Amino acid sequence: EAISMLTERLSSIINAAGGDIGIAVIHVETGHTTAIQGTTQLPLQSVFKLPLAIAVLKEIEENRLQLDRKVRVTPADVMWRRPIDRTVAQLIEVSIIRSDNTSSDKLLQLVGGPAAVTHRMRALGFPNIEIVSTEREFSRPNTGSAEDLARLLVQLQKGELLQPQHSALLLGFMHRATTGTERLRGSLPVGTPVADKTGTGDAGVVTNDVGIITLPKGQGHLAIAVLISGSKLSPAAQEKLIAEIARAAYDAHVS
Repeated sequence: EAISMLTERLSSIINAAGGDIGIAVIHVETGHTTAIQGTTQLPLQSVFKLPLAIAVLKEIEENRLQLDRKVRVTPADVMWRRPIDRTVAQLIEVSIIRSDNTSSDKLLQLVGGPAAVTHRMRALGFPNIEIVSTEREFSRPNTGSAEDLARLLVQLQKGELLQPQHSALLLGFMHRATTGTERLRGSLPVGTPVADKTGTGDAGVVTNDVGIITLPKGQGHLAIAVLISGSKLSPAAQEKLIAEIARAAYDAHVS
């Protein structure tokens, strides 16, 4: 009866927030899905670096690239004040953890640009994630639906999306995410494992967080995507909306 009424409870949390809000909550093991505007494609900001990382790792899994390939980064590509070498793995690491824009654009460069990332998402079963711009170009947003992003995270958590070492590598990066620790984690009980990737537009124009919540005991995992676009609320109140949405989803699925 909790997973039952989660939708009504979530819709009351975001009431009067304005803007466009997409929510998707999927219990990984059973597939139980709760969504509000779950198929509306909304601006991703740095959340797009998660599809990017999967696109890069699929290049490696399809014998067109390797994890330890050295890549040269220069100040002309703008940590990056000297011409430095970084492995492909190190580029994914900094792109996921610090949302680093120089490394992300080099990774986009490696896989063939935004259209190639979009094609890979389609090939993997996520036709509602549209990558159209680099970070320099956006400096027409990259958009994605909450359900597509949540379903991607389900497959990542299940071991279906990537090889096991790449899945552990990417989730490890997402565990160490340093930019949105008061979003999905903000209202969860102490000791709840969370892997996530955030996205933030300047002055509260976009507040996003997507990730995987580990439930206690053997009650499973939650894939959760919250995309907030153009809300009237303060940045802090938008982050609190994500934290409370995440806690409501947790409570509904836990005993």
